[PDB]
Amino acid sequence: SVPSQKTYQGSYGFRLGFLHSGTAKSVTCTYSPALNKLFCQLAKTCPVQLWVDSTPPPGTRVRAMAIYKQSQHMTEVVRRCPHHERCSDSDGLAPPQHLIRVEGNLRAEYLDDRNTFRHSVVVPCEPPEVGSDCTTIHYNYMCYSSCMGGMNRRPILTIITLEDSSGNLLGRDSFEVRVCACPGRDRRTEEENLRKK
Ligand SMILES: C=CCOc1cc(C(=O)O)c(O)c(I)c1-n1cccc1
Ligand SMILES: [Zn+2]
Repeated sequence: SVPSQKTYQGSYGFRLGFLHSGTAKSVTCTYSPALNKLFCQLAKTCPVQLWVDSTPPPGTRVRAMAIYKQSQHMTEVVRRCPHHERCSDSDGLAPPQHLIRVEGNLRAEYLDDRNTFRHSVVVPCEPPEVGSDCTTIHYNYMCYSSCMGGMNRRPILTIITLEDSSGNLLGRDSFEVRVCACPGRDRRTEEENLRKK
């Protein structure tokens, strides 16, 4: 099977937001609205904002999962490559096979789905801090898009779902991801390729 990627704001008006980090050579994470695509370096902080129009109930959670973007690969589980799954870079909580980690949240839970074998990471919703209007989750991507025997240059999407306490769907959003050495240059190149076309 294949997880849905349909954008769904749901009853709470759920959607993502991204910072405006620019495309300088030194940037470590940068989001392209024109491409709906995040470009980031390996194992660097990726801030993803969560926005709602109304407060979801206590016990609501936010899950992240990666799938391959191309239809001919969508049934394959996205996982870390044979090198990175063995490199002993564990944070004590994420299984070494998982591509997506949450940084700095001891309540993150990592799921290996017993039926689909897909990986995901889920955290409890927490309201914005005083003086803020949204909540931010910090994700890390633990393989390059190019890693041989893993993503192997195939594009991926990240699907972010807002879920109730039983795991039922409340909202969904998504974005493409490229994990690469020079996200600023790659964002500029791909936005130029989208122009021209
Ligand atoms: C159960 C926890 C309440 O979750 C929120 C409350 C508010 C609020 O304004 O009351 C909000 O703005 C946000 I964004 C969240 N939220 C956190 C992650 C996804 C949504
Ligand atoms: Zn790798």
